[PDB]
Amino acid sequence: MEINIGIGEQDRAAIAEGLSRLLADTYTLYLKTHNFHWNVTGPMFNTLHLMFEGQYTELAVAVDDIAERIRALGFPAPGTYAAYARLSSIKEEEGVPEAEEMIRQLVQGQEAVVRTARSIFPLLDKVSDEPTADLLTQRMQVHEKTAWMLRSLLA
Amino acid sequence: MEINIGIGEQDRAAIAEGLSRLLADTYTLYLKTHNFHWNVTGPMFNTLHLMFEGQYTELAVAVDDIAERIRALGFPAPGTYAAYARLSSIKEEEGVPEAEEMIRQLVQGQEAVVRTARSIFPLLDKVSDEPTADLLTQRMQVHEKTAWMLRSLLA
Amino acid sequence: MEINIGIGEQDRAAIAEGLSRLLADTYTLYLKTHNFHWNVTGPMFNTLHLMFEGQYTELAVAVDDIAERIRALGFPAPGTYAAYARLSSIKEEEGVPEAEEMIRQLVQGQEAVVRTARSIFPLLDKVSDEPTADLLTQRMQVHEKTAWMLRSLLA
Amino acid sequence: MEINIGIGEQDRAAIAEGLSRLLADTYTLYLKTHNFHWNVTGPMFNTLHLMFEGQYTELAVAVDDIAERIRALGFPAPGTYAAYARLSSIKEEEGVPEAEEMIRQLVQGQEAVVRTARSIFPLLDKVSDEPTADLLTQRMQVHEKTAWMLRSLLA
Amino acid sequence: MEINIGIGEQDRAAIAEGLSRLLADTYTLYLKTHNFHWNVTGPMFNTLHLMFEGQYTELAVAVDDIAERIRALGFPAPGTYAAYARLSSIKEEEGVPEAEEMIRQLVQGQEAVVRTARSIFPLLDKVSDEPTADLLTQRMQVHEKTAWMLRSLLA
Amino acid sequence: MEINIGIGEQDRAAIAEGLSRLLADTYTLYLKTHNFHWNVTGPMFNTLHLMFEGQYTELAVAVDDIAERIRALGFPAPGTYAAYARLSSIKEEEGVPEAEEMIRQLVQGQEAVVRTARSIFPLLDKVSDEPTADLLTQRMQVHEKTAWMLRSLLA
Amino acid sequence: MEINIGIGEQDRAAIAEGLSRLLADTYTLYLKTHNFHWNVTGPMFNTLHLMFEGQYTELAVAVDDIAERIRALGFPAPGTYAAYARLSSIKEEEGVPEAEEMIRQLVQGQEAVVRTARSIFPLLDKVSDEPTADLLTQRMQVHEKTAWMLRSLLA
Amino acid sequence: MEINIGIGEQDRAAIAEGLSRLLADTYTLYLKTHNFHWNVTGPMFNTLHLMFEGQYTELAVAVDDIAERIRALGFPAPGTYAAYARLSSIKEEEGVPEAEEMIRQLVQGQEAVVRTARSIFPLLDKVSDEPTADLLTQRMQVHEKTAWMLRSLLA
Amino acid sequence: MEINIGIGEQDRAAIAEGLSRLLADTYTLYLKTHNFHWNVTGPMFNTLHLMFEGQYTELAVAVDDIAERIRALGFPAPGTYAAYARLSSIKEEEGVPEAEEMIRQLVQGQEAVVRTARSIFPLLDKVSDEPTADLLTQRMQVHEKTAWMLRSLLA
Amino acid sequence: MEINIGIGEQDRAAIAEGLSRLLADTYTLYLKTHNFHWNVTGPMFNTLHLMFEGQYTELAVAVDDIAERIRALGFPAPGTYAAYARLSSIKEEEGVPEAEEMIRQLVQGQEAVVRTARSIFPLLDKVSDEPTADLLTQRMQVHEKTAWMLRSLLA
Amino acid sequence: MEINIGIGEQDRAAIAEGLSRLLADTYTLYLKTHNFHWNVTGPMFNTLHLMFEGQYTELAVAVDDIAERIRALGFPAPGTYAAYARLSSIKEEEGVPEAEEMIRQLVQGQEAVVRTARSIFPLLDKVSDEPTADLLTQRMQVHEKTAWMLRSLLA
Amino acid sequence: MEINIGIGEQDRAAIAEGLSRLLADTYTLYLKTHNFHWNVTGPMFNTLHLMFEGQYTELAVAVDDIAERIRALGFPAPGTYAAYARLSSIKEEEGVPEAEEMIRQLVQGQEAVVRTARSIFPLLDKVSDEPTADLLTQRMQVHEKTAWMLRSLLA
Ligand SMILES: [Fe+2]
Ligand SMILES: [Fe+2]
Ligand SMILES: [Fe+2]
Ligand SMILES: [Fe+2]
Ligand SMILES: [Fe+2]
Ligand SMILES: [Fe+2]
Ligand SMILES: [Fe+2]
Ligand SMILES: [Fe+2]
Ligand SMILES: [Fe+2]
Ligand SMILES: [Fe+2]
Ligand SMILES: [Fe+2]
Ligand SMILES: [Fe+2]
Ligand SMILES: [Fe+2]
Ligand SMILES: [Fe+2]
Ligand SMILES: [Fe+2]
Ligand SMILES: [Fe+2]
Ligand SMILES: [Fe+2]
Ligand SMILES: [Fe+2]
Ligand SMILES: [Fe+2]
Ligand SMILES: [Fe+2]
Ligand SMILES: [Fe+2]
Ligand SMILES: [Fe+2]
Ligand SMILES: [Fe+2]
Ligand SMILES: [Fe+2]
Repeated sequence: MEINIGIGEQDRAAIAEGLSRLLADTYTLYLKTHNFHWNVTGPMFNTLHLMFEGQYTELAVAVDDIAERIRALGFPAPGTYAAYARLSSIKEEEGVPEAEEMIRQLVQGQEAVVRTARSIFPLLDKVSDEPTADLLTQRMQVHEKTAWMLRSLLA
Repeated sequence: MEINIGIGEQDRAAIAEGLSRLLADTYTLYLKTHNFHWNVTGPMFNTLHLMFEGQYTELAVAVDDIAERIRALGFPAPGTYAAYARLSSIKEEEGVPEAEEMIRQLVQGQEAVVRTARSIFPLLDKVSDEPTADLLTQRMQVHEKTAWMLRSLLA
Repeated sequence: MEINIGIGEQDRAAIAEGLSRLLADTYTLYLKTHNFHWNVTGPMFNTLHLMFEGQYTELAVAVDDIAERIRALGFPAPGTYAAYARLSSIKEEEGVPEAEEMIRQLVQGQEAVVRTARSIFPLLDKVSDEPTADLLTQRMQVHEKTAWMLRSLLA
Repeated sequence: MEINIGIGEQDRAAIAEGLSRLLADTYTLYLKTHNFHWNVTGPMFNTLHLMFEGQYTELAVAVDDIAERIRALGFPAPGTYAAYARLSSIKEEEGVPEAEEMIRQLVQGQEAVVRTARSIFPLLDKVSDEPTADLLTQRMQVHEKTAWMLRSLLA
Repeated sequence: MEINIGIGEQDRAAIAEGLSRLLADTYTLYLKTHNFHWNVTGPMFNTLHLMFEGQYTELAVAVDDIAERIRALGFPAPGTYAAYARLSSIKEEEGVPEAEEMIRQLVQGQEAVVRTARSIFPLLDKVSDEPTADLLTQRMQVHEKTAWMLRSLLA
Repeated sequence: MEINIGIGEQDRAAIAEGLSRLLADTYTLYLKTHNFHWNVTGPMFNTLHLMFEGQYTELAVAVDDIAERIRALGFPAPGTYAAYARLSSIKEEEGVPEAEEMIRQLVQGQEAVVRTARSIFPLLDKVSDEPTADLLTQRMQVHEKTAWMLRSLLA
Repeated sequence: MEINIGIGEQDRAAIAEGLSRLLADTYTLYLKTHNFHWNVTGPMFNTLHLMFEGQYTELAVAVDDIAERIRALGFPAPGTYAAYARLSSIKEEEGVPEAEEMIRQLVQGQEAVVRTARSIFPLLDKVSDEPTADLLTQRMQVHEKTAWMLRSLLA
Repeated sequence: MEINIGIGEQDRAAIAEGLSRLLADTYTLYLKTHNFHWNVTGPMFNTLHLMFEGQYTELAVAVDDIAERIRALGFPAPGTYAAYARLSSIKEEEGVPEAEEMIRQLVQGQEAVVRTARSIFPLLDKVSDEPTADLLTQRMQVHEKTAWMLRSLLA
Repeated sequence: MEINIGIGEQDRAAIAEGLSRLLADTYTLYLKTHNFHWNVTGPMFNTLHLMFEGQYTELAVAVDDIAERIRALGFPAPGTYAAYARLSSIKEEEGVPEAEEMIRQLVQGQEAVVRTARSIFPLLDKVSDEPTADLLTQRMQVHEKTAWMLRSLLA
Repeated sequence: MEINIGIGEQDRAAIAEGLSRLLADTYTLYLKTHNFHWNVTGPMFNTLHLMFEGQYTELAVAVDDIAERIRALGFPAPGTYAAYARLSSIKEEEGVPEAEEMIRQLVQGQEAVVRTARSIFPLLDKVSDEPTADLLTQRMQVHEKTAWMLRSLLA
Repeated sequence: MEINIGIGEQDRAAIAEGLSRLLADTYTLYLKTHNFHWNVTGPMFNTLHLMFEGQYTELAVAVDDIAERIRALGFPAPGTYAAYARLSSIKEEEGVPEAEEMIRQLVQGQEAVVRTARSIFPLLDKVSDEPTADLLTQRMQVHEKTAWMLRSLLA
Repeated sequence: MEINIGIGEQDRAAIAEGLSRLLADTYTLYLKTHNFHWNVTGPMFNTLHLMFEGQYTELAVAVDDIAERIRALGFPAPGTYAAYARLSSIKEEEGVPEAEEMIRQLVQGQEAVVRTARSIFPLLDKVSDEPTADLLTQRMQVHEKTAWMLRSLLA
């Protein structure tokens, strides 16, 4: 069926491409958060184990909402290691850093998702894609709150 | 009691008339979805009976939130067959189509409501009615997602 | 597949037409109750806003139960403005009455549905359709209880 | 201790005999629906697996309500394969039919239960046993609704 | 407001008087069951304490339903020691019987309420008050089942 | 089996005597609250119908706690119309007052229970029955708060 | 579609034959337990009515898991009176024994299912079917625990 | 750690200052609503006791959410009597008005919060702080809905 | 309506003034705890953020219980910054202390409420106001427990 | 840091010692009840298995509340076998009594805890430890109620 | 701190390596199932969308459990795209297959995980690691069951 | 009654002897964990207070499951201080260690329970006691997981 929702095929494709970057970033942050949740040690084990669990749990829902916005726009959602490693702007950590370095990396990762989302807005303004604009806003709200919570631990 | 929320009486009346068409479209889609939920038949009965129940259940909430934004703006909310037929841009199915046709009509229904919501955004462009704009957006998200789920069934 | 439930084709169709009128009254009353819920004002707003909410929420379930008794009997359930306006015996209200008058009409509404339900029991005398007799009975109980609670507000 | 509920010993014994048949049909249908729930295959596996799950789950309460009405009437409730195969009128299926045939046998199964319920009302005409009457009524209504939903799959 | 539910004042008043007797019996049984719940002793304390608790909890809702059927019929619901002693046919117990006599007495209690219910049906023959007939049918269901459970303890 | 909880038999029997008055007062107020919940009418019906439901629901628990404290002191708990009419200091209402009068009587009912409770404290202090003293305190808290809400309606 | 789970077809068939016996035994104990739940009488009625309900409720889940392990091994699951009376090794009770004998029959029924499970392990060890061995282990845990609870009543 | 969320320290501090006024208004209205909840009298006591409870409950969540957006922007959140007194624009009531005056003062308090929020948007449009704008918007939607409900009581 | 709960006007008024100080102390501790919840930083952020949230959530309910006991005594509940600044014995904090200092201050705050409540017992014993005495006792228990938990963090 | 809850080191120490006896008694009774829960046999198995489970579950919460009152008083809470064997007045049982002897021992254990509790009120009379006195009273309430339920089984 | 759980360091390392492959396999199947959940289309959309959600939701729990068993054995859990790509034996799917081919791929995926799990048992038997063996068995039970449900759709 | 479950009397007795050591160990660890939950102080108070509560809560269920396996094997379950201090292999701590030492002892406690379980498996393998073997496997899984979480805090 034709898709008649007030955005042309070429603009939908372009929003889908930006959202694909956002998805890869969110999913990469999801796995890293899940990773640090397993692997963190030291006197903050209990608090960071729990904190990270709440974060990756929220991220899993976000991954699903971002992907399904892509589907609503008429495009398949990417979902492989290869696609996400290419599309993602988050630094992957292959070892096991100390707790404070895990915290910093996760702070940076929240800001990376925010940065990716800020890059998509001018496009959304130009085509007046209000639903996608609201989704980006919610993600920034969540990632900027999570950033305050994480960095507060470092003071 | 004087209403002082930063939108003038004339402005609020135009917005209320906009939302009144959204409401009527939403309510008309509600009943059509409820109809098809009762009357669909075929090997897709169980999944369509259920999917349509989820849709009209969500729409019952939406009509109430729309009706009550009208009231917050200071105007009665319409609620009769006569006033919805007048305001509704959706054509009702008086018979019982095949299941594929039901699905096709419900996709068109979602798109009809998205259309009505887009027509109201300029009204707000002047007056700084952020709450109504968010409501229009939330409705576009829901209907654009439901469009995807419905049409995916055709493929 | 043939229907073999101890009721013949001609009878099932007659009972279906009966319930189609009960459906139409229940739904029209549902919409009016939901209407008054939005638009009532005065010192009884909170109590009436809440009472009418409870009422239309119950009626939404009743319409579904009535529609699906129709399908059980082997006939389509009606569900459009035009079909309900034809079949309905409910006094439509297009304006916004004072609170006391909303209560009064809502009382008459309950008694209208009771009346429609009573109009159907003779079709079940010779036929012995106990399920429909129980459905009719339950609606009478609910609508007569609601009539008491509403008219008590006037006294 | 004497049983004094307004029904004579020979009347109760006779209603119990009839409910013993209803129990045996319901239980036989329960087992068969559980059978199909496990063994059905084909593209409708997910919908029928769940649909048959919902039905046998409801029938598990039914068999218990029927048995305990027999105990209320002051007689033992039957509960062995031997007693249920004697009393049952459901055609038992020893193989694994295709999905469409599983559905038809369950449509018949519902109609078989309704038929048994109807054969019991005359016993109650003479004696005024309103509880048992309402039990047959509610069983008739569940099975007739279930039969609508099952046969809607075949069109 | 005129009450217009298909039962005239004179017939409504006769039913109300019948229900007032049923309300008084149910309530006197509620208090007796509550009494025994507190005062029973001996090896069956735990099982009877609990069983009786379940019975009086269900009776507390029944009195409310009966009383409110009387209001629906348009008459006041009795609620004083004086009025219940007058209307009630339950033999009050002023001492503390042994557990087995408590049980036998609560069996008689159940049968007594059934007896009162069985007496009201003729007033309904003439008038066709289907909601009230269903109320009595339910109460007979509950007390007859309860009577099976209670007397089973004595064998 | 002997009771050895730090209170001699005759002191326990005196405490139970007071608690029997408190019980009878609580149950009488329970029934009158239940009565007014059924029978109250006028503009306040919804709010009073509800408020009295919360009150009698609470009192039904209190009745049970008072009765079981009597049991714990080793005495039977009174539970008949005759014992409660004798023990109760609450004047019953055989008619149907206006709503403002219902409120008025229920306010005084709370104070009647507080008065019975206050009379028992000197005995509790004398024999140092801390649990009963705490129970009476809780009832006074509840009844005094309830009086404030009732009488707030009259201003 | 091919089944490739580390167990050859002939070995899976032999596992399915053992589980078909386990299934029939579990379902037979299910019906018997359900029977005794209905029909038991005497001073232990309340405790045995509830204890037997817990058991048959858990057995209903068990028959579903056993059946579906058969399905996962690639064979249809037996589900008729004929198949179960043939595959089952538990003597059914056609009558209504005393409470003490019902308990005894149920202890032995637990041991009967355990005995059938134990006969299957040498096969499971030979072919290394770890999931089925765990399923049998879980059944033995439940049946041996239930045996202890039942026989504890007789002492 | 640096804060890199797309907004420079200077604009963040000014957004923080505007939110501090929003927080002080929200919290002052919270306490006043709590106050009126405790102290309102008259026939509308139940309705407003409950209504004001719902309002201050919601407002307690809102003060948390505003305070934590301030923290996410990198500034401390004010939380003292002195600070909220300096920062709030809401008239404080040192006595106990009549109910109508309580309603009117709370209608104005909604509108004052809405007005403080409208004063903040210019700053956020110039800086594309989408999360804070959504926060301001939700606050407006709630207070404007609350103002409809409250003023509706007066008519 | 007169207040008759066994305590004269003058005594009730002196109790209300004591409870007014208790309320002011509790609300002031409530806001300071909320303040610290928002603004604490350092490696204990997560544990203190959560701990302080549990504390202020509990104090919100205590605020409401203290104020409503004032009302039950027949006096209006104070609730404004002016009243609480006048009545409160708690040292307020206008900056953002280090985590260890926040803890120590919250310990002090617990002890200040205890101190205020201890100051009120002499009056309660002379007049036998048992409910208010139980209230103070519950507050002292809660605050002395919270003090153990807070001060345990310092060790 | 320092403890300023108005009791004074020497008295807190005396009260802690008494609560240490209470804790030891409560915990010894917890284990004994748990022991009888596992080991009881005979016709009362189900009822006492469940009843003893209800009791030890409640005691688990009580040992925690008693221990933490000791901590609130500024002293460590004992918790080893050696300590509890020293502080405890409860008669340890090394075998498996008959059911009736199990009940009798548990009655005696409730009374042992009551007796220990009563020995502590004098340490409090001088000192004004309202929270500890309330804890003793709640424990006495629970154990005296449990004593009634237990000994009711013997009568 | 030393790990003393009855398994030497070298064997723990080797078990951790096998579980790492299981983890990578499980997580790759997680993402693919999640991918097909977003991207599947056609008449089975609703059923497969739901079915795949159930599966990936379960797999998300399994990835956590497998990783935390690796942590209990004393070794870091892998969690990056590069590490899973290296360890995983699952075939990635970079496009959007037809629904029948999605099904067949997920069937194969279940079998691949089962195959990885079977490869680990030999090591588990040399060293008696019961918990890890039980983990492998549970995973095999889940995936073999899922395999049946999936391939049942193809038939 | 004869216990017939495939294990002879001397073997069951030897299993019960091993499970009695396990139980004693589990119970002792339960009390020590509860002890440290009360008495731990320092900046980790909040996180260990909570962590230890989770552990001791789970150990109370384990205590119950191990004891009831002993009962199901036909032997009494030990439950006294004297028997547990004799059967148990865990060092009792009679003081209040520093937090890190509490963690250390709790790690060793988990490993002590594992060690006791390891000593029992050879017997279970010899006689093929599958249920007890699964119970020990679960206990090893829980304690090895807990050992990881505790020692992760030390690092
Ligand atoms: Fe975890
Ligand atoms: Fe999804
Ligand atoms: Fe439905
Ligand atoms: Fe609404
Ligand atoms: Fe609303
Ligand atoms: Fe429906
Ligand atoms: Fe299933
Ligand atoms: Fe049952
Ligand atoms: Fe009780
Ligand atoms: Fe009611
Ligand atoms: Fe009601
Ligand atoms: Fe009770
Ligand atoms: Fe039952
Ligand atoms: Fe199943
Ligand atoms: Fe309140
Ligand atoms: Fe917060
Ligand atoms: Fe937070
Ligand atoms: Fe309140
Ligand atoms: Fe148990
Ligand atoms: Fe605790
Ligand atoms: Fe979805
Ligand atoms: Fe985890
Ligand atoms: Fe605690
Ligand atoms: Fe247990």
